[PDB]
Amino acid sequence: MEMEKEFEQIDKSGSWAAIYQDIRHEASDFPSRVAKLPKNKNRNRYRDVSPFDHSRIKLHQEDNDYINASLIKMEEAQRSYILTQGPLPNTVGHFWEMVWEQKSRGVVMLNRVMEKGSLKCAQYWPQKEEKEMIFEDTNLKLTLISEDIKSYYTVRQLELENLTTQETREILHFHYTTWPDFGVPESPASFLNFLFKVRESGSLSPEHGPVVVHCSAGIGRSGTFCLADTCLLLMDKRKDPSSVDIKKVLLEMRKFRMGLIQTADQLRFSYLAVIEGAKFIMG
Ligand SMILES: Nc1cc(Cl)ccc1Nc1ccncc1
Repeated sequence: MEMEKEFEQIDKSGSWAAIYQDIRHEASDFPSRVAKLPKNKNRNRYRDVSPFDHSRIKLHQEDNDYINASLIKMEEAQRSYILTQGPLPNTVGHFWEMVWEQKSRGVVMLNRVMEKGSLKCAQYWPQKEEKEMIFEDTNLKLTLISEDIKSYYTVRQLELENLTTQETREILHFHYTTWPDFGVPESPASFLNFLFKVRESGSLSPEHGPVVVHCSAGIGRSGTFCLADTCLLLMDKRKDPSSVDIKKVLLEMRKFRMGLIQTADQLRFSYLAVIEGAKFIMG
């Protein structure tokens, strides 16, 4: 079926939970043996969220190459994304090592450091120009260059230096700051505006390594971001945009990381975002 009318048909019939459970039942199951080794327990935020072995990102280290991060490679859309958990106190250096080694231009953050009164990820970037951060375990330096605070999101320019080679690179930090502590946003308008700002920066384009995107577990909000982006790109590329099947795209993405889209409300919000986004692209 088309998307907008399949949408109204699920609303009128109130069957979002049943649709979402079908997706959970059909989703791929692949091994995640490296994630579950005992030496990696303190590298995982949640015991039930792990990268598959076949798609995990490897750190360029001979001691321990493990990080909780997955490469989502969308062949028809010609887009790749790295989805990862919010960094832990003991994995902030690994996180920036990955950004460096994978040649990423941008980092997309979809959570606040504290939500619901608890810490959802480490404070992993500097908040003042004159107070830079040094990660001694991975030999990297990170400096805040500039910050632009808007009503729904903040964009930061950062300098990452590899202290071993003295090479430097400019990294863009796109921070969506207004996702509610509970539920999903009422309108997709600010989320779509944010996605378009990331696109306009070049961070999603083939001349760079994959964008790094995270929330707290790296599957819920993060899944919503890449699902919406890929579906809108496919609608632009195909002769028949109504052929794009968001459930099929989500199941394809779940071949590369488990659990993408965590609730039926996030599924409905993803449909809403793609539907509204497809009108603005054209009007
Ligand atoms: N809207 C639309 C519908 C059909 Cl059937 C064919 C072409 C368009 N136009 C497009 C196509 C691809 N990308 C943008 C616009």
